[PDB]
Amino acid sequence: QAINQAVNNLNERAKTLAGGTTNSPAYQATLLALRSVLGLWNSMGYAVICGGYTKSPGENNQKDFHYTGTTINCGGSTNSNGTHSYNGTNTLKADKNVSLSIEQYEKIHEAYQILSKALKQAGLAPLNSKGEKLEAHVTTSKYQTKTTTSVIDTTNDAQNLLTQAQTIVNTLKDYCPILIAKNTPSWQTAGGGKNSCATFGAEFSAASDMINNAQKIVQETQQLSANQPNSPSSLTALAQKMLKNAQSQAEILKLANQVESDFNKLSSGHLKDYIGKCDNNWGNGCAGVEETQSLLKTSAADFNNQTPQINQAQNLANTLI
Amino acid sequence: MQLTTESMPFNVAEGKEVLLLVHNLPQQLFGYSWYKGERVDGNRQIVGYAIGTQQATPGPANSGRETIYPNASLLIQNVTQNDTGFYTLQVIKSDLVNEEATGQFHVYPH
Ligand SMILES: [Br-]
Ligand SMILES: [Br-]
Ligand SMILES: [Br-]
Repeated sequence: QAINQAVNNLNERAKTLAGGTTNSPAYQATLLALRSVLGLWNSMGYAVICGGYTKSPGENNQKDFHYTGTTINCGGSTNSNGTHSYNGTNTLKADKNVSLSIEQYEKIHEAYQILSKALKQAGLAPLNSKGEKLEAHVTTSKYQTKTTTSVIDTTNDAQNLLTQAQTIVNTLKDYCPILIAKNTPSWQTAGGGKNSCATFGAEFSAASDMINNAQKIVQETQQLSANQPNSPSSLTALAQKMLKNAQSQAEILKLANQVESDFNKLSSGHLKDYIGKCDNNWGNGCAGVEETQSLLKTSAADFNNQTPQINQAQNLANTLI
Repeated sequence: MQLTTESMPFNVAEGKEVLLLVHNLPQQLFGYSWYKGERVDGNRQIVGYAIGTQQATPGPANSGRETIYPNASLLIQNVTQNDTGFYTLQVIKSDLVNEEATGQFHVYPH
């Protein structure tokens, strides 16, 4: 029964870890990766330059992206003193260290709108669940006047929302578009006119890694769920399960901790004073990262604190074999 | 000061060179584009330059006799009669506000 005692500990910890929310560091780690990317975009997204021609300057490609709230234009620019010009960023070829293309920005806008909608309305599903289904509205404008709205059936499960997150981080980090220059947040009076990966290089790195590690946490949770614990045969089968299951619990806490470390990297530079805040909401994260951060610390420390159970459960298994 | 342009020389012997100087460039810039005509127009862009990549990418009107400089000057060499007339510079500022200036020169023969 001292074995049955450790079995119960492993399960109940695994149930919290894989099926909980408030009290799972796997969950909050995952949520923090997701909410971080959202704040990243709320905090500096508006200053990303987009519109660069793909094929040729002769396309006057141009589109408005709606956040609802505000609208963002790609392609255009402002005429000195007033009016909107239909010639602007679309006048220069798009590439790394210059500009995003309409197509690239619309990938991001779609991901954003989905992340934003999932998190606000359904919430991140417990890692072990297939998730709820929900409908994001993505909305854009053109001239020639045409308004478009895509309604996307989608799910609030970690793997989905993380792909959304990934699409935004990768674009910024692989393409490093220039930021608009000039009230003004610190980084804009300092990085406008210069690529975004020279202002936010560290921050995009940290975000990239949070997505990875969160992804890896999800993997391990799937396969933690795979292994849930009187002859030699039952003593070996459900006992290998113990080793597999404890080894999973540990790795998950390792990654959950690494995410807490990248979050610090994320929020210790130009975004220190902006992500984490809120209140037209552009320019600060408005994403609940502070909430999620303390809860990840708290939960993680609870499990950390229960590391005897896992030490002293792993022995029992090794004893048997 | 508002964005001027100026041609050196204004009257150009066919076969030779002309330099479109640009006065009052703003110091902080996303990029700029030159065009043939009096207007900013995609299909008549001679060349665009992104400060970001210090990289000049030619548009459809480019004849391969143009060199653009980071002070926005445009040099046109081996000028023909058809190069005569108007040219337009669009400067895009770091804050995505633009400015235009139209330039002109005449090319005569021999
Ligand atoms: Br819970
Ligand atoms: Br549209
Ligand atoms: Br907030």
